[PDB]
Amino acid sequence: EIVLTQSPATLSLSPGERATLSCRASQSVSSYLAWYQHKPGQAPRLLIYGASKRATGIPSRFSGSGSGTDFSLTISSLEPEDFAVYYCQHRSDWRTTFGQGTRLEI
Amino acid sequence: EIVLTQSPATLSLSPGERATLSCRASQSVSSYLAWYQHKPGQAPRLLIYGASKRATGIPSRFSGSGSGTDFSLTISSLEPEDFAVYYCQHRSDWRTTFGQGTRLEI
Amino acid sequence: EIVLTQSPATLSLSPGERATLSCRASQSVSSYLAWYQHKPGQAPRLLIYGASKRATGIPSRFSGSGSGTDFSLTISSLEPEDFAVYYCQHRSDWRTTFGQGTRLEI
Amino acid sequence: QIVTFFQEVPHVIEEVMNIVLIALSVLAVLKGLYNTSLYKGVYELQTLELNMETLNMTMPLSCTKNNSHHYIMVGNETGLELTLTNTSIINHKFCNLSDAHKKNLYDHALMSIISTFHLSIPNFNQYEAMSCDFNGGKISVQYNLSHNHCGTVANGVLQTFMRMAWGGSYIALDSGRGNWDCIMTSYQYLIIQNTTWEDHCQFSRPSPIGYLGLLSQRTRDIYISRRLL
Amino acid sequence: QIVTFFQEVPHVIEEVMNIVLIALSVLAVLKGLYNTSLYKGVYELQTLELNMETLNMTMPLSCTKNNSHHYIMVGNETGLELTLTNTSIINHKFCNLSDAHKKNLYDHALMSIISTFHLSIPNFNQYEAMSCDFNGGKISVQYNLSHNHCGTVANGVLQTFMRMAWGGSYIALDSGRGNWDCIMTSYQYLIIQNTTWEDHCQFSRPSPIGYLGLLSQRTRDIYISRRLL
Amino acid sequence: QIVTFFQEVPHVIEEVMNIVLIALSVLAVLKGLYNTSLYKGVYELQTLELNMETLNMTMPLSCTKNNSHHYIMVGNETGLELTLTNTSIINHKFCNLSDAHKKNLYDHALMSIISTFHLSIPNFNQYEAMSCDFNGGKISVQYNLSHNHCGTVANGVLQTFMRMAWGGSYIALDSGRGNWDCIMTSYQYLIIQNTTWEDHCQFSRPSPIGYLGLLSQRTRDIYISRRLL
Amino acid sequence: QVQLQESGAGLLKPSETLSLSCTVDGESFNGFFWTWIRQPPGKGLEWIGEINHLASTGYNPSLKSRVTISVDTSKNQFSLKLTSVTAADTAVYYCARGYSYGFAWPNYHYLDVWGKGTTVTVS
Amino acid sequence: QVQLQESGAGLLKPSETLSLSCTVDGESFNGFFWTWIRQPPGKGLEWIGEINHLASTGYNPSLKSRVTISVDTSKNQFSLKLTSVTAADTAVYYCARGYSYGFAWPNYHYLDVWGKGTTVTVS
Amino acid sequence: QVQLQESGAGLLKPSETLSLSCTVDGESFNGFFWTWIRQPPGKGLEWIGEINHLASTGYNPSLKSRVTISVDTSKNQFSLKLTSVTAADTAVYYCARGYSYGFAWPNYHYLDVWGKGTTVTVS
Amino acid sequence: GTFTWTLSDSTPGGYCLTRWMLIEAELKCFGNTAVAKCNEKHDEEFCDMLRLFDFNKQAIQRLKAEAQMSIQLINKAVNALINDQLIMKNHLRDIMGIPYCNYSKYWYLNHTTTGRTSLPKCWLVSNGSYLNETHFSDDIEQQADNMITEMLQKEYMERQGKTPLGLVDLFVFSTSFYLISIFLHL
Amino acid sequence: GTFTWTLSDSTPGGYCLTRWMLIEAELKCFGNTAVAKCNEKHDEEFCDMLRLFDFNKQAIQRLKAEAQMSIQLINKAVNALINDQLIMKNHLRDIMGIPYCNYSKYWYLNHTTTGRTSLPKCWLVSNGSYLNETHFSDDIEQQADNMITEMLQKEYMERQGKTPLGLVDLFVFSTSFYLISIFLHL
Amino acid sequence: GTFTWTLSDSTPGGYCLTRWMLIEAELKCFGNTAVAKCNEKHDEEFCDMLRLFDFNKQAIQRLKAEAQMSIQLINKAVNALINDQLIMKNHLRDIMGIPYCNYSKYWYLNHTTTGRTSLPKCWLVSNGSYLNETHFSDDIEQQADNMITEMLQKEYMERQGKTPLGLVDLFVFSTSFYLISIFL
Ligand SMILES: *[C@@H]1O[C@H](CO)[C@@H](O[C@@H]2O[C@H](CO)[C@@H](O[C@@H]3O[C@H](CO[C@H]4O[C@H](CO)[C@@H](O)[C@H](O)[C@@H]4O)[C@@H](O)[C@H](O[C@H]4O[C@H](CO)[C@@H](O)[C@H](O)[C@@H]4O[C@@H]4O[C@H](CO)[C@@H](O)[C@H](O)[C@H]4NC(C)=O)[C@@H]3O)[C@H](O)[C@H]2NC(C)=O)[C@H](O)[C@H]1NC(C)=O
Ligand SMILES: *[C@@H]1O[C@H](CO)[C@@H](O[C@@H]2O[C@H](CO)[C@@H](O)[C@H](O)[C@H]2NC(C)=O)[C@H](O)[C@H]1NC(C)=O
Ligand SMILES: *[C@@H]1O[C@H](CO)[C@@H](O)[C@H](O)[C@H]1NC(C)=O
Repeated sequence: EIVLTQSPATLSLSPGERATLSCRASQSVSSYLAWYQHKPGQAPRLLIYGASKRATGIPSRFSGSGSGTDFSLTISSLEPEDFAVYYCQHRSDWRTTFGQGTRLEI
Repeated sequence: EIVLTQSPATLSLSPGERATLSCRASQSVSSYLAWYQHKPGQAPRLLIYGASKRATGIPSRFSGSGSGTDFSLTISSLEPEDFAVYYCQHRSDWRTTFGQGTRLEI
Repeated sequence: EIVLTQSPATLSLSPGERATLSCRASQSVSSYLAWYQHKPGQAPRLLIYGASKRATGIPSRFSGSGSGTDFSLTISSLEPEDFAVYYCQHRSDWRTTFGQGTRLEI
Repeated sequence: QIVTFFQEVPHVIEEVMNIVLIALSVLAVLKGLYNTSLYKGVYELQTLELNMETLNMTMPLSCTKNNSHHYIMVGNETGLELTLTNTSIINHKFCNLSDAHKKNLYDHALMSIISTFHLSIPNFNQYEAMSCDFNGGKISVQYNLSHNHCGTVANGVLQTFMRMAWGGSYIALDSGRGNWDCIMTSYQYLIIQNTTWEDHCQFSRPSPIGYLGLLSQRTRDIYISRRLL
Repeated sequence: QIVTFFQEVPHVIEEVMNIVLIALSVLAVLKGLYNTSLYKGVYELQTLELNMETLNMTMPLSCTKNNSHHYIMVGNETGLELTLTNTSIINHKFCNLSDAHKKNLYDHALMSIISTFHLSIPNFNQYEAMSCDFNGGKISVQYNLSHNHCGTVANGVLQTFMRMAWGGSYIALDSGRGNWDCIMTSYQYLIIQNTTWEDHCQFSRPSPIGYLGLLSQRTRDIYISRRLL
Repeated sequence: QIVTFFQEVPHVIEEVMNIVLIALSVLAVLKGLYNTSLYKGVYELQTLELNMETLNMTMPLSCTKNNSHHYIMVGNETGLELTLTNTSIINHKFCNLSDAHKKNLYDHALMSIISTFHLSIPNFNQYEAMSCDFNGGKISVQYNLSHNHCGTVANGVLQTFMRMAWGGSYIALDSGRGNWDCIMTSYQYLIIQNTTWEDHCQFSRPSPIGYLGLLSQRTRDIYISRRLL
Repeated sequence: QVQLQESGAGLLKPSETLSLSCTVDGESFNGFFWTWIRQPPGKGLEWIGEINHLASTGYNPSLKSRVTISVDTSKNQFSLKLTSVTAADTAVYYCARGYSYGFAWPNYHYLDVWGKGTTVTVS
Repeated sequence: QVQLQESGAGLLKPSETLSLSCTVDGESFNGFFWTWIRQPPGKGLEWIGEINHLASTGYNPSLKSRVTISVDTSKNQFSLKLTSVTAADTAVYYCARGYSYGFAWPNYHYLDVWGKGTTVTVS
Repeated sequence: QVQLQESGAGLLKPSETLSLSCTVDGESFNGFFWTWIRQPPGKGLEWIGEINHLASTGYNPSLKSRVTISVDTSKNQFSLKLTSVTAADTAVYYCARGYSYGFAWPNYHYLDVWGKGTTVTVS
Repeated sequence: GTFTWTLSDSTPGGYCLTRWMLIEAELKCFGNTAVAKCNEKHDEEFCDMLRLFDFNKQAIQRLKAEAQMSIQLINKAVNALINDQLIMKNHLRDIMGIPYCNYSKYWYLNHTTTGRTSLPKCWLVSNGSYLNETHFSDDIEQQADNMITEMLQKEYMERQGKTPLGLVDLFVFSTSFYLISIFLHL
Repeated sequence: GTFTWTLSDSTPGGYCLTRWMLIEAELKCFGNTAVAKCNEKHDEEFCDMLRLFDFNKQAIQRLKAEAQMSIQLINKAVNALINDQLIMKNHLRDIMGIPYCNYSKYWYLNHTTTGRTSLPKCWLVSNGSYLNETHFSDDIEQQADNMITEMLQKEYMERQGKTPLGLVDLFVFSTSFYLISIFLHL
Repeated sequence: GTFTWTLSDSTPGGYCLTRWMLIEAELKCFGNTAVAKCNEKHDEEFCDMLRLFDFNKQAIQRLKAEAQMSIQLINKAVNALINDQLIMKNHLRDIMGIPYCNYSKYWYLNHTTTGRTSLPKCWLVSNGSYLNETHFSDDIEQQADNMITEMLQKEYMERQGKTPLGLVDLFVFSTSFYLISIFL
């Protein structure tokens, strides 16, 4: 049973800066992680999968990397419409787990 | 289930006259029909089997014919000891059925 | 079931004499008999097995013979330490039986 | 070799090389002295026919009496009658093989033949199509052939039957020309029962061939019905 | 003969006795008058490749699309897709073969192939490793390969898979070089599902060979699970 | 070829044609000049004996210690001891094969050999006659041979035993000369238990022959116990 | 020469069990369908059922819940057991020997040898 | 274009049965893990469970004893059923399409198409 | 040197459960029949039963319904349990090692190593 | 595997079908040449039948025969006796409408003078009857030609096994030398 | 058992692979010499494939073919068509890292002038590619040698079937007698 | 099917039994002509044993051998290696009281001068003992005869591959024409 700890619990960054988010798994992952953006009022939006690939409609400023137990999400130059709660998500066979969530605020 | 209807219900004919008795199946028969003579007070007596074959001791006066759904029993020149009830009889696998029977009277 | 009857029931003999004890089996034996010597206060001691073989440490005066239904144990020149109870013993598959025992006294 | 050459002259005369050699030998000798069906003339076409009945003591012998009745005889005393028929004689769904084995009253060779037949059927998958009675050591096995014809119990049973009584079985068969190798008959049942020995082989000679060929078919085309066989 | 000898002079001049014979013949005649790949200079190396696809109507054809996807096609309409994958699609422990047979909805050829595969697995002894779904006549079989490597379910399944898709099977196989003939991969599941026909054979040509070879492996290495099979 | 003929002279004088040829050659040359066991004298009968032991790493090797004790070794570490004996060691009627498979503790090679032996028995139809214990991964199999002799479980078990321990198997066997191929012994049980390797082959050399030959016997003579195998 | 000797009490009260038997004297017991027929007054012949020497049976569905037929091959007899008799079971009851030929077209079947019959009244 | 249409009453009383359904419009129904997620007020996303077109399921163990997920492939829908709801089950419930790639390394899984989300208050 | 150390209480009330144990010190535990014998006062030797290392057993039929024999192979011991003891069960009880030779005629069997013997009385 | 059964001793090396083995009641013996073909050919029905009959004879002779068949014996010996794929060949020819061998009847050519014969060949059937001789007279002629050619070639092989090639070389070279010498004389 | 299927008629007595049976577009016919080897060899993959293709052709022609495959037919005919132990030989070579045949591709020698060919031999693979020619040129050269020798030998065998050894002996004796006589004259 | 295993390279084209393969503890090499019989014979016990030993050798060489046998390997290769019906032939001979091969022992003829040998044949057993030589002496004689004849025939065969028939015909015709001329 693989769990995900997201760090830090909160980030304070001005618009146009660089944002880094970390997800640590309790063990070597069965599957590279996915990152979702979640703004109040609407569904979570898939951003990154396979820890590095960019989902459709995701601007190129979103990127990811990582392996083993350490995975990271990066926003190169962040716009006011990128301030939301970000979740890393893992799946082993028939078991899906989420991270606790990192919140990006101005 | 294959059922049998005998025509006519009653048949009035003079001695020495030709008699034709019909049996109509409800489907194409699983086996060619048999014809029995039954006189009050005694067991039925096998007359014809396979629609055309005479049983043991049956005089050549009795004959049969038929196929598919239509079958007939013929008595060429009937004798006074022929006036009785006549039944057609069919068998499918483990199911035996009779006709209502035709009464042949003077 | 194969049963064993010993003979005589009691045997009276003087030291230095020839002692012969017999065991009759109800039917032909599944295996050759064993003979044990039992003295009050201590466990029975195996004397003979295979009807003719001596257990370890058994002196040469003890011998045996027999086959089929008839077996015999012999003491050639018996000592005062040979006066005890004696049992023949048989085993068929998963079934062990003892003779009633022959008492041997001065 | 010389005598053999002398007695085989007509077949070799046609060759120009042989004529040349003969002429050369004759010239050398002279110069030295100076100083109902017939084939190729000599071969009669003859025939033999084998008496398979002589094998009866060591192997089963199948033969056909008529379209509906066929037999596999074991020795001079017993056998199995195989009848294609519209008249069924078992009207239940049991085949109590386990109890039959436990009671151990049947002929062991006949049970062997039954086993070989059933295991040789390709793609048998309707257990309700097979009914049996083994009470008292008897063998009575009834295959329901009632209904593409290729993927049916009737086809698989009939293919096995065609092999088991190969020779004489075709007259019951090939009536409905199916796709590929598939067979169809108008019969509703195939019944196998033990019988006593009798000379039944009016239509085809007794023969071990079908059975011997069917030995290698056992289990080739069965389906799995559980994970651990 | 002699003309053929003239036609093959380069290959026979090298022999000393051939030269001696030629010289003797010439002397006797005179005295009678007085009284891109080339081999041996003539043999071109040529090649042919068989189109096994033409066999599709009478035997199954196996081919490999990529490391994970392999196929066995039956005719021009149907087949089975075999995928080595970490993503299982069945999360229960049932394999209801008996009910599938009773319903008789599946494709008979495909059931035959599944049976041949499962019966060819050596020493299969973990029935919980095999799960299935046959509802509606579909075929879905999932073997769980999770873990010496030689005495495991994964080894036996992989051996059978390699033979069944022989040619192109290796590219996912032999990654963990085992002792003796034993196979090991990084995949946790082998999944076999029925599918429609499509030209999938990007990595290896279609071939009947693997299936035909596996036919004789059936039941060769099964365990007994009960006293009366 | 001349020197070879000069070497093989002694076996060609007896033919008159060779004498004529030699005389003609000599005349032609003269006229041209004028112008411990031994066979056929040279062939010694020599022998060799194969050391089958060297095959230990890739195939089982069977050998007989004495009348009662026989062995099939698998590698240099483990094997099975087969004892013909009047002393039974199991006195229940269980053979818990499914649980042993589920626990997966036995040696897989030894289970394979047990399976091959049991599936090779002809016409086995008394499950009560076979008892087993597989607790802790051990193998203990006891065939009860107690009782016509041809149709008995004892006969089928002994036929299989004779093949599997072929060579040295006869000393325990054919004591009661049976009809056809049937065997009868004086023993009431055949017991198969796993054992550690030891040089046991006092009566006959180790050999793989029996095992390899018995592989093709598997399932050839099993009875059907249910309609859907 | 074949006879079908029939036996059993025909006098019964309602809801009792009719129990008739028929013994075959002549020719084989195997290869025939031993058949029970009945004729209730004012009606025609009605097939009750039939059985083989293998004790395979067939029954009229209008009586299947109440009819049992059995065989005793040792004494070459076959038996009819009908339960919960009401006035509808007043009839003459016949045991007959049926033969079915299904080996070639046209298939046929008949009832060639009949018993005398038993009068079964319930009241 | 793929959309996920959610339906079901979000207002319930304690110990009742939450019953939600989601209908898929677009692309295939097979090959995806149809997933139920929820977000409780103030907390993060929580995986409830998932199901295939073969009715194979996986459940969050903490909810396992109360949750049933089912499918109807004929009309391409999947349903969630949570029994004996207490105040802890107040949340927004999302139906999502999941895709797992396990054919080569690195393996991945995602939820690309999400339903609108149903507000579910139990009090 | 093989020793059989017997243990267990011999003073019992009627209907109690006699429970004896015997521990084996020396040589192998497998291949022997570990046997319980008893001798009632003024009587001969009586085989109670025996057990193998495979825990296969044989029992005296006059005791079969009320007797049990067990083994613990990890500590090389074997035990006898006789339930609902009555006055007829007073005796000296011995544990013994039995060996059977069944590999060649003549077969034999014997009890070569015996335990000391425990007096058991009930009243 | 492959059949291994060796025919019992009988035509010093041949084999004899006795009176009981044939439907007509007389003895028929085939010589060593034809029977040697049975040792190595795989698609000759008559050879499989000879092995079957020989196995029956030897089993009856050497074992204690009982009225009850031990089906085990033939079940385990069959593949040593015959090629079951030859049975399969004839089954496949049957279902495809091609004339096939049903193993009853065989034909052979018998030299009217020397009594030497070819290996019997199955007389094929079609539509429930034996083929007319005119349908396979081509195969019959092929067998006659084969008999002649194989006889001549056996004669050659026997000479090659007795007269060394070197002796022929010497004879030819000595004759050539003598011819050169007589030319020198002339 | 042993394969038994006989090739259909086609190179009079040879066999032709038609254009559909091959990957490139051309008919390829092989003479009776190569094809006769298929009747008796046990380890030639190409012969097994010829039998497979011919069985496919004959089944489609002689049976009413349908889109649904009858797996039963091939399942019962395969051992009459091919040697499954040849498939096993290639499997065992593969797992041992020895170059092996996957049955797609074959090579043969074709005489430039006369168009006679060797029996095609499987072109081996290893590590996922066909061998380079130079890795098996030795086999090729041996094949080349074989052709010539066999061709020469065949001529002799044909002669042996036509000219009796008695006639050769008579010619040799007559020539020797004439030589002795002309010596007597000298 | 039929055995397919081809012997590994060793007597250039022959095969050698190493010291470990034999009880005699000496190397024994067999020539190409005897060994090539193994390619196409079906009833030679020694050839089956050669293929078994060679398969063992190659399996140990090319696979990572371990102490635990993989019974799967031999179970699936055996029919590629041997004729199980040859085993059956000896089993049937044994139960019929006929001397049979138990595969331990073989005999062969060895030319005292040239060292060439026949293919080893099984030394049969009966009633628990190997047959005396005098029992099967005829077979030995036959084998000796065969070797001679086979050797002679071999020469012819190889000559037939190197001298075309047409050159023989041309030489014969030239000699005949010359004789006709010298008669004149
Ligand atoms: C095919 O059929 C043939 C013919 O029937 C059959 O041949 C028999 O093969 C067996 C098995 O090898 C032969 O038995 C061997 O006999 C040897 C000689 O024994 C005699 O001589 C000794 C003195 O030298 C006497 O003591 C004895 O009483 C006999 O008179 C003997 O060498 C063999 O025994 C040794 O080897 C085996 C195998 O390794 C081993 O298990 C034994 O223990 C023993 O080894 C040595 O033992 C001693 C004493 O314990 C020990 O101190 C020493 O360290 C051991 N080791 C060594 C290296 O010395 C064996 O019994 C038999 O004679 C053959 N019969 C005939 C008629 O020729 C084939 O076996 C059959 N093939 C098949 C596959 O079945
Ligand atoms: C038969 O096999 C069993 C298990 O396969 C063996 O018991 C194991 O032996 C090993 C080797 O010493 C021990 O490490 C294990 O603890 C044993 N397991 C048990 C007892 O459950 C047993 O020794 C073998 N028997 C013989 C006679 O060799
Ligand atoms: C698999 O088989 C079933 C049953 O016939 C069929 O309906 C289904 O569409 C098949 N699936 C595929 C993907 O071909």
